[PDB]
Amino acid sequence: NKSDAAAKQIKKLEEDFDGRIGVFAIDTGSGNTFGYRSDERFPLCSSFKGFLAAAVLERVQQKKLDINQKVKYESRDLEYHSPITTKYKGSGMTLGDMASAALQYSDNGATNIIMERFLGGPEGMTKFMRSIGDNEFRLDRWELELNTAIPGDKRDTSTPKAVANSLNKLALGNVLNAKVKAIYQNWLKGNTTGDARIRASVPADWVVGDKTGSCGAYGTANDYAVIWPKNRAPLIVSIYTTRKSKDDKHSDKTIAEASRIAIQAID
Ligand SMILES: *[B@@]1([O])OC2=C(C([O])=O)[C]=[C][C]=C2[C][C]1[N]C(=O)[C][C]1[C][C][C]([N][C][C][N])[C][C]1
Repeated sequence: NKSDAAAKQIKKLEEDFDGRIGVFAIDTGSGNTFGYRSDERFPLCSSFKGFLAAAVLERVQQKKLDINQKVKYESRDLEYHSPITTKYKGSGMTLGDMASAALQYSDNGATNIIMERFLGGPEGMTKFMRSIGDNEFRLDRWELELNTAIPGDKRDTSTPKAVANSLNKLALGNVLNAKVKAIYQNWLKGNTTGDARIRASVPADWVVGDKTGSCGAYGTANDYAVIWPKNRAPLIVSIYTTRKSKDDKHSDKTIAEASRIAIQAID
């Protein structure tokens, strides 16, 4: 009835904003979990970029790639929302810097370049996720078409549970070795776009790594995080939202509140 009470709370919250909220949370110290609509499908939006970064680091680890190799794209027509890659179009970027821009700034050019050259496209991204035991994740399209968030569309979706389980494996588990993992954790911690989402649901002095998504259609937006409370094992939180009408705007406050409720549920 802790879990029952939190379910009712998320249900009211999703009704209050005429939308749908999916949650999965884990306390890695007790093993307690909480889920609401945790097996239902929600658009990934840019949230997959967090996993794209992990896939890059795994290639470096397999010695298929060098973290400091220069990636040049001087002639490319860069995607909308390429703030970092545009700045370095002239000089190029290291792969590592390009991967962390994709994560930390949600950079679309970084994303597509990496998928084109190193990861084997949406199909390759999906393969990477299957390789770590994630059978829900699917990436079907490239940026920016993957953000359409059409009601009923299963392209470019996962479930709140699969996302949480995967971030657990990547950030805290053993897919990456201890050196490579440390880099990945530092990339998540440095994320710039999540101040009003999961980070807003915990104390400022806790350490948080996260990746957001904002589709910009159908009120669809999300966030996942690893949270290190002071003197406590880490928490994993995965929050996904959609809303009913195309023109609806996402709700950062709803995401933060759902995180608060999920965190209470496992405590
Ligand atoms: B994406 O899903 O992630 C992303 C975020 C985020 O992660 O929350 C912020 C800014 C851009 C992006 C890129 C990806 N999304 C898009 O390309 C569409 C997005 C949605 C509408 C816009 N909102 C900014 C002010 N309204 C920005 C583009």
